[PDB]
Amino acid sequence: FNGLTGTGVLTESNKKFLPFQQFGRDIADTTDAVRDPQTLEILDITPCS
Amino acid sequence: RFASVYAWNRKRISNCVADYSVLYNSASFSTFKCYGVCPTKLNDLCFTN
Amino acid sequence: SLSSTPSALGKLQDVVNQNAQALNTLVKQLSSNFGAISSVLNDILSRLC
Repeated sequence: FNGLTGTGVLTESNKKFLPFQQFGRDIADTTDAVRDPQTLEILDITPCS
Repeated sequence: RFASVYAWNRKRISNCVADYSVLYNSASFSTFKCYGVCPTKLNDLCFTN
Repeated sequence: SLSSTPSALGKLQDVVNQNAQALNTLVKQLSSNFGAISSVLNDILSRLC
């Protein structure tokens, strides 16, 4: 993406972001979900099994 | 059109891509030093401001 | 008596709560910098040489 480099499984998110947030964070301070720079879908990042 | 230092100017760079490709390696500069990101990685990053 | 008083089984609930707190404290130390420029390894690697 724009950074937030990592490995995981991207699925559609049921989240909404405020227009200026781009991505979120978990309690562990890891990215929870990101907005796709193109088309702006929010994708949840789950761990790989 | 460089400014007097007492009244240094500033321009915003936005909505554009690249030219962080170690331009300093042209050796037209007497010095080049980064205080954040190591110079060779600037061209791999995204910025907001 | 057991149905009526919620504190009746506090001795077992306390064990559960202590263990939950330990795990919910351990995952939060991941957000700490510990003097590092960032709590996230991926940010260190994408920006520094």
